[PDB]
Amino acid sequence: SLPFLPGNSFNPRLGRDKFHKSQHFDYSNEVPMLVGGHKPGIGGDKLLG
Amino acid sequence: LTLSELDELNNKRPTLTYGQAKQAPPEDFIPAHVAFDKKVLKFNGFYKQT
Amino acid sequence: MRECISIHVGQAGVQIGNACWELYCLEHGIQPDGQMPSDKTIGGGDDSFNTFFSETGAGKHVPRAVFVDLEPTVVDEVRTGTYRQLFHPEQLITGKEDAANNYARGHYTIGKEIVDLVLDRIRKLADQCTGLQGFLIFHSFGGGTGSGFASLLMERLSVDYGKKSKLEFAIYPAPQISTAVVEPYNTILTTHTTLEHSDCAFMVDNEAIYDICRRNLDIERPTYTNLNRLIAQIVSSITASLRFDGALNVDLTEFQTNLVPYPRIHFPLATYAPVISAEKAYHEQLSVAEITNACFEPANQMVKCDPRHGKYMACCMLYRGDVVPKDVNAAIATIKTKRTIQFVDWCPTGFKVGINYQPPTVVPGGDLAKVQRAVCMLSNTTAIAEAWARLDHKFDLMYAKRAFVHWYVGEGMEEGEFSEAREDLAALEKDYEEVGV
Amino acid sequence: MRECISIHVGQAGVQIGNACWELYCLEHGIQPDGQMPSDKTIGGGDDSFNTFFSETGAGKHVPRAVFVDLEPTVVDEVRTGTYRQLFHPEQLITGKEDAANNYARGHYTIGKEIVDLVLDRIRKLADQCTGLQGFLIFHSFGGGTGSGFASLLMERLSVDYGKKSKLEFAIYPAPQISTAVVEPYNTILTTHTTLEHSDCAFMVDNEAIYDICRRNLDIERPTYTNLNRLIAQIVSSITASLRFDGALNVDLTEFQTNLVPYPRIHFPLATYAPVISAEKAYHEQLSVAEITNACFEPANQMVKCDPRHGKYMACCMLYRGDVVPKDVNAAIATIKTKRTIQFVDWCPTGFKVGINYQPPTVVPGGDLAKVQRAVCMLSNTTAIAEAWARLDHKFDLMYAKRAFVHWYVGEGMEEGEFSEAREDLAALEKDYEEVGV
Amino acid sequence: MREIVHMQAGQCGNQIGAKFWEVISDEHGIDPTGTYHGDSDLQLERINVYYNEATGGKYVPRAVLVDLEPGTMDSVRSGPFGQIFRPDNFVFGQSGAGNNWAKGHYTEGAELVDSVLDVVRKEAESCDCLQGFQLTHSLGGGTGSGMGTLLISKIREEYPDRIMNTFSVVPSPKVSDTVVEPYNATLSVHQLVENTDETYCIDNEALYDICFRTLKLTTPTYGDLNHLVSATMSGVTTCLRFPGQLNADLRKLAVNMVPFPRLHFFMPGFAPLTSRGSQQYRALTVPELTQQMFDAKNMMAACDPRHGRYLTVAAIFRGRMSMKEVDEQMLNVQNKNSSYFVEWIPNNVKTAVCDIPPRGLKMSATFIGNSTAIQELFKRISEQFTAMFRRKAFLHWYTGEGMDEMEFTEAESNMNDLVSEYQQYQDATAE
Amino acid sequence: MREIVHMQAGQCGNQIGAKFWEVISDEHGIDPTGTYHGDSDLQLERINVYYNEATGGKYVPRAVLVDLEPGTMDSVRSGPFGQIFRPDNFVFGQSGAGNNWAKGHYTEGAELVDSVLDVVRKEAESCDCLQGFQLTHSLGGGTGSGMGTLLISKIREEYPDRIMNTFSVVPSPKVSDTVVEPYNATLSVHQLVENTDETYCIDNEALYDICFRTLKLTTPTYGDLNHLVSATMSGVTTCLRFPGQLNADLRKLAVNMVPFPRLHFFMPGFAPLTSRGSQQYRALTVPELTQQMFDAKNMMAACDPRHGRYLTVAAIFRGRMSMKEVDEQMLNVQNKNSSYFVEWIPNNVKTAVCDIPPRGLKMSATFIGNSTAIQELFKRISEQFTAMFRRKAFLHWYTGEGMDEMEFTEAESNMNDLVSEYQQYQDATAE
Amino acid sequence: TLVRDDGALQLLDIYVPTSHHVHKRFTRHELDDYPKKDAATYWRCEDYTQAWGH
Ligand SMILES: Nc1nc2c(ncn2[C@@H]2O[C@H](COP(=O)(O)OP(=O)(O)OP(=O)(O)O)[C@@H](O)[C@H]2O)c(=O)[nH]1
Ligand SMILES: Nc1nc2c(ncn2[C@@H]2O[C@H](COP(=O)(O)OP(=O)(O)OP(=O)(O)O)[C@@H](O)[C@H]2O)c(=O)[nH]1
Ligand SMILES: Nc1nc2c(ncn2[C@@H]2O[C@H](COP(=O)(O)OP(=O)(O)O)[C@@H](O)[C@H]2O)c(=O)[nH]1
Ligand SMILES: Nc1nc2c(ncn2[C@@H]2O[C@H](COP(=O)(O)OP(=O)(O)O)[C@@H](O)[C@H]2O)c(=O)[nH]1
Ligand SMILES: [Mg+2]
Ligand SMILES: [Mg+2]
Repeated sequence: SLPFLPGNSFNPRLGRDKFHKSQHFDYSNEVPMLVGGHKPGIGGDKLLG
Repeated sequence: LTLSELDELNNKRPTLTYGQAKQAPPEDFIPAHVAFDKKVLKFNGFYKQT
Repeated sequence: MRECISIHVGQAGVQIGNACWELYCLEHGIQPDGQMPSDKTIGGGDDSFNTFFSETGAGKHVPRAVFVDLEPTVVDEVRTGTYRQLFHPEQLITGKEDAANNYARGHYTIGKEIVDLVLDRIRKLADQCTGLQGFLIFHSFGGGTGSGFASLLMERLSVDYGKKSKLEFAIYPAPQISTAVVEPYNTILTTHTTLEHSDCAFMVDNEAIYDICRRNLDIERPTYTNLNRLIAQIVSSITASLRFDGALNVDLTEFQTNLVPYPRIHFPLATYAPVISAEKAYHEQLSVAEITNACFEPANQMVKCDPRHGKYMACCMLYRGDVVPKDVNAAIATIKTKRTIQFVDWCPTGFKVGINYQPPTVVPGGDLAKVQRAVCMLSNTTAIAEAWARLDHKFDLMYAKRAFVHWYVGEGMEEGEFSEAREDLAALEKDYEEVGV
Repeated sequence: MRECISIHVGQAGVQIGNACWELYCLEHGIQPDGQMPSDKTIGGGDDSFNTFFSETGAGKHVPRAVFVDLEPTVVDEVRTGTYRQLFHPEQLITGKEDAANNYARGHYTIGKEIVDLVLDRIRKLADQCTGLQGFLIFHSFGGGTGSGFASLLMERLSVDYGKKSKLEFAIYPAPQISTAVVEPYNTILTTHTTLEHSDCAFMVDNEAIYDICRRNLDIERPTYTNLNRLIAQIVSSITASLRFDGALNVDLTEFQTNLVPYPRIHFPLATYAPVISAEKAYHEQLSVAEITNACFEPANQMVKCDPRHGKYMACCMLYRGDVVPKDVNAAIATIKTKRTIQFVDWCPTGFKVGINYQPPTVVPGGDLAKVQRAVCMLSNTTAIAEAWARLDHKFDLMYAKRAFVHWYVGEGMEEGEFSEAREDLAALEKDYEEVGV
Repeated sequence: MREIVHMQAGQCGNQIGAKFWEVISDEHGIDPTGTYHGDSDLQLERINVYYNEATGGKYVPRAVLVDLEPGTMDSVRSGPFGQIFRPDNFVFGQSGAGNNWAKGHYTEGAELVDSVLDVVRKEAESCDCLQGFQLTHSLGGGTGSGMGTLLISKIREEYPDRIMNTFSVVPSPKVSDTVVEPYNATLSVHQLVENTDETYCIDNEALYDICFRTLKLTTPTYGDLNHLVSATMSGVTTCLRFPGQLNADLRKLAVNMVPFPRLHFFMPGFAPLTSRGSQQYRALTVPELTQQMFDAKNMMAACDPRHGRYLTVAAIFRGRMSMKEVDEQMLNVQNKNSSYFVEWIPNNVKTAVCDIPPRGLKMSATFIGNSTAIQELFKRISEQFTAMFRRKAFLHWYTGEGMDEMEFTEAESNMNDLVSEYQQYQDATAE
Repeated sequence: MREIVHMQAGQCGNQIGAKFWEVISDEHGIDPTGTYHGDSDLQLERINVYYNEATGGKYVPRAVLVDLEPGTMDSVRSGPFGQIFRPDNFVFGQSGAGNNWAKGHYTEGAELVDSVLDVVRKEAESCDCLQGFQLTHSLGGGTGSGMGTLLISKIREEYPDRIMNTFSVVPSPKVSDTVVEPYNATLSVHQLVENTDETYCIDNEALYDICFRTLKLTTPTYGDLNHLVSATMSGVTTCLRFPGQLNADLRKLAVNMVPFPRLHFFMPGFAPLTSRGSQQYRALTVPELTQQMFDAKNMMAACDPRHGRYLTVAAIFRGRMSMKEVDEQMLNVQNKNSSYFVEWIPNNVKTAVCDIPPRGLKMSATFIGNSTAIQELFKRISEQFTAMFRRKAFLHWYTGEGMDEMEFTEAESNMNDLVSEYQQYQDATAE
Repeated sequence: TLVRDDGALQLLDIYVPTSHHVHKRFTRHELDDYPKKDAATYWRCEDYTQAWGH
């Protein structure tokens, strides 16, 4: 099932128990900003950039 | 799939043939006034006289 | 030097051009890069290319064509394909947005932006030539650029060039097969330019060519490639009398004079009919009588209307290859003494026979057998009114409760244009039926 | 024997001259160090280079140019670049402080501190000269070095060499595109003093070359390199008659006597044909009729001036390459029948042609292609009055409020010189009107 | 270079777009870093339809991400293919209206419309011709529904010549997933009718039925649902990006569909959707693609096409297929099921074909059906709305912020007029 | 060989020149030790503009560092790239200014004036061309304002032809940071108008806005805020010290920008200003440079340039780019916003392109605008000065050093004259 | 890098369009076999004139 396709994409969350989010977006004082860039992804896994 | 039919397509594998059939390279055409542009043959002469 | 300019409008025009200039290059020996070696030329050819291609003086044979399409997809596929270096870059012309099956978007907005550029390219190709015979225009009535923009373009050629003959190889909607919904509207709206801005208006039907491909060439699954190859064979058989030698070779205006009886009647049928696969051609003579009877067989026509319900008015045969006139005369006598072929009473002699000493060329990978004799028959019949009436009824069923009209109204094209086009269609139908009776 | 030295003044003049001298070295086969290759031949006699290069005893071809600028940047870039061993070190002469877009600064304060040295260099060039046919002066109408110092050099050269011709290759500001803000002041003050001390002034605008590079060369984002290469092609086509023999040879005095009707109208347009690229050059015949018709197109003019709004006085055609002096007559006969191209009623024969056998030289790493033939069109039109009129409009718009006048008046310039320039240019308006009607 | 700018509104639209920008990135050979690890030049030749140059040969989406609270956009950024988006299109508020159309339209959602309009204008400025605007949202919330319709109204005001089309997940006949979705849907459809060029209404119940009945798919989650929706988007926009024998842009679809301007709610479909263990039993041919395309239990909406008449049907094909077979099947389904087709439109089926299928498949086909059976959906929502409105259930959450009963009555009247129009065009005869 | 001497006056002037001489040393490839560790000869060619070649190969800045107290000069000598300065140009005073303009003009700064003129005379004598004099200072201080104006007056007396440019951090629209700021600014702009050839007004609030709303940075501190001024000071004279397609030195900028001798107050701009998380997402092109320059946010001295009219705008580009897009973008801005330009000056933009960008960018741009929007700043300073002067608050601290209120009512009147002249040249018709 | 030569595995490529697939650069072998334009006719075997291409 190497090509992507509808239905050929299984559950990647099976077995995971920590689904902690992270607040990538937050108003600093009145301006919207991306306060992320160093915060991890879902469950604390490392991002790419 | 049998071991017969799995023996090929690990060798054929149409997913790995994507974009592999490429066009024939086009040989260029140049006019003879560009190919032989600024190409002069120099010879040295004698030209005796009386 | 009997030059003709080929203008291919729309996606159907451009794909016919791809299947047609391939045949022209392979017939005249032109490489896809633009040179004649010597070998692939016709024996004694030398300048026989000089009605489709032009010398640059250095060896380059630039085709005398204008590919136009408002959508930049298929023309850039031409620009990417194997005839990349063959065409001048200005000969292939694109817009930004296509007309989207809308005659208004092809004729009033959008399409009224590059028509002058196309006309300038046509003018350059025209004054490059010395003996311009005319313009062959390839488009479809499916809609948009092939109807609206081709209408505008052929209109401006009609008012500009004048005495030049403007042949039309139009693609017609089928009785039942159709790839779009607004084809009746887009086909009704463009009958004026085929009626009063064209000198001859050869028409082909995709369903008819599908049926011919399924019965004759044994292709149970044909496609647009085979359709355009058959159309290109028809046009090559028409134009070869301007290119090679022959006994009674015709020169465009010759079969126009021998074909159209009246100015309003210029909508004939075109049948190339040694059409056969190689396996089936292995079991027939493919003689002159066979290839003449195959033209009048009402199952080898490229418009789905059998002429047994109408009367023939003028048949022009264009024979190719080893076709001695002594067999053509016997074939014409057999056709005349046939039961079901009925000629009109005011045409005692109605056969313009032309012979060319050049058998058809075959494209590698093609589906046609390599025969040595060919017939392209152009017949003016009172049976295209069947297709006119089918179009008329499919248009009336929609215009009764005004479906899809807001798209046409919101882009120019005041509401009375539909009624005017319907009225002139009815006038043309009345003319054909009163000629038939 | 027919050498004619050049003076490149200003940054625009220096960069244009760099492109020009690269073109001349490639034309005459001189390597950038100033030596012939001695292992291959470009082909030629012994005096083809003896109009721009003066031969030394060792075998080095030092040129005949004076590169002068009051700013030490562009001339030092020339001194550091690849043509560093070609020019003589006392030709790349440079002031110490820039003239700062200020005609008064370039004409009264900084220009007079170096005009003696530029006259000394010009005199030392003219002493080893023997057959001086004129001075080429390359500059822009920008301001300061190209305006004031060029003006001062015009008066000093007119005083020293009285009857010697002084041709200008002047860059005119576009109607809308301009860089400096005091450009109307600089242009009117430059015209005020070049109208009295120049024999002919070829104007080459920037926006017109931008349009030409966008449409013809298929470069919608050019730099000054392509513009300078096209101006180099223009001047090379003008001066090729002094280097290569042809069917009809036009001398530098022949341009003035057959292009300038009255000694006030010496502002011809510029046009090159074909400005074509290698991707589309080899697909065209590029015949004499085509390249002649491409000269009179309004979009192909090298100045932003529509010739349809005025009347032609005289056109100097310069054909280079594979040109027979029969197709030129045919093209002129076809052009003179057109009612759109309007000539003045007092000039029945308004054409002077020069046929030359040497084709234009393609620059490697450039944008133009190697063409069999080309043509340079220099026309005197009454349509050029609109540029002067809109310059009057800009000058009035700024001089009404006396903006930027303090910079000129505070450093050695009376306030009445602006009004003197204005009334001379209004007199020039009236002169074009009188010679037009 | 004709090209679409994309917008996602609400959490449903955000999760739909987060997989749409995966499927078209895999179609165009875009790795999650943003570069082009493609296989052919016919993957980058029309990559500008959805992507923009950034630097180093990297392509950014031309997508605008909208929410009133960064709840789902944190998950979008944290998930895979979430670092390709430019971090200036993430337009968010600090509020989170959620499931109040009024709060997403008139109050607190309405101070974000200026910023999202600014970023949409900035994205559209980097466009030579700007073929269309597309929007993914849901008619069951307040940010997807209300702010989405506000975006549609503003975009239709700024550019009244452009193909503005929406997909939108419409409320379901079974369950609710939201109590106030009758109010949200009847207030959103009133804005969809007057503004959008076409709407491809998607139903989660039909998606669940497609997952179990046609794809087996024992645990579907929302990933397979969003994948089916995204495959429908890609099949719709395929002919704008890849060459074919019969090209069809969104304007061509709009011309060869809606005949009367207020009928543009379509039931989409996809083929082939072969079961988990039925691939050795199925035959991948054009007739089987046509059968699964026109099968009534294969649409992605819960409106039965056999309870009405097909006004128009757009079939968009992808692959190496014979045009005679394709047109023969398109004619044959109408000839064999002429009861579910309007007689006053001959050849109700627009046909398009493209040469490039999705990767891993030889052929594919998408269904877009304008039928007189979406009136069932509008009747369901109208009945569920009037049952609440005749007792003023949950109306204080709207009247307190500033709505009045006049807007509700106008929306209900317009929606019932739309129902009557669909019924009239179903019952219309040939002559 | 054109060359400019540089002066830093006061605490703010020293702290800004500290990073000016660091950014341009990074541009010229000069090590913090003082030697040359570059890689291009274009750096070493025009290096005598700002540096003197000392014995041994070390390059010394041609800068004089002036402060009435030694703490800030110890700080700049202790900072990075602070050991390159010659300690003979580090003149200090024993006492302190105390943010008093009189204490720095009519007292203790008037005894250090002999030493600063001796040092500047030596530095300007060791020249061959002497293009001009830069003064980096702030209005709202004692030695930043009073000593700076004394320096400009004396140098204008000695050399009344060379180009004199001051970079003038002018006080704030909101908040204070100093209580006597309108007093100091009113007393200083009199001398600035009378003496300086050109003045680049700078606001800390506009700088904070461009480091926060555009450049993010969370905490922007003073280092980034001084880097954004050093970028402008480098991009003004990049055409002087680097080759280019179109060169434009200080006298070209002055001649093209000022129409009248008193209208020489400019607001600056630098516009590859992108967030750190958005550098890899942006296509750095000439049109986007033009859009970022001609934006009301990007000005560095408040004064939203839509309440007035652009008399002249200079655009100094640094990078390998296209003059066609340069001139067509400058023309497109004028054609689209012709109401915001004066109608009696055609083409109110002076352009320049100088090939070599700053180290670390492929291209950059510098904006210099002589708008009529600085009437707001001068009117605000006049209003604050009148408010503090009607009740005569903090006036004894200035009148105890010898001044009288004749000078205050002189300076306020001349500021009002400047405001009236800008109003007149704003609302003046062409006819 | 392999040139298109109508291969069974090259028929499985989904990234070459049908137009490029059917309109292809014909080779020396493909033009020297049966599509070679030699064809015996009466008008050529009886040596008629070779004007205009025969
Ligand atoms: N015989 C043949 N017909 C074609 C071909 N391509 C398209 N057509 C016909 O064209 C009709 C569709 O209209 P198009 O020609 O594609 O429309 P257009 O001229 O490209 O203008 P647009 O509507 O803007 O795309 C179909 O009904 C086909 O019958 C082809 O390759 N061969
Ligand atoms: N074609 C072309 N034009 C140029 C070039 N460089 C400058 N110009 C023109 O020159 C004008 C600007 O004035 P300049 O000629 O550069 O002034 P200058 O010669 O540098 O003299 P100063 O202003 O005193 O420094 C612009 O409007 C350009 O059109 C060039 O390299 N090529
Ligand atoms: N197909 C699909 N539907 C979704 C998804 N997320 C939410 N929905 C639907 O959206 C509806 C809720 O609306 P919601 O998205 O919360 O509106 P919002 O508050 O404006 O974002 C529910 O009926 C869900 O069925 C998704 O990822 N895929
Ligand atoms: N740009 C910038 N401005 C500064 C800095 N430090 C102080 N200032 C400003 O300078 C003003 C004080 O002027 P100051 O240098 O103390 O004058 P002085 O007391 O005479 O030396 C304050 O209003 C600050 O806003 C700095 O590092 N950078
Ligand atoms: Mg099309
Ligand atoms: Mg200069």
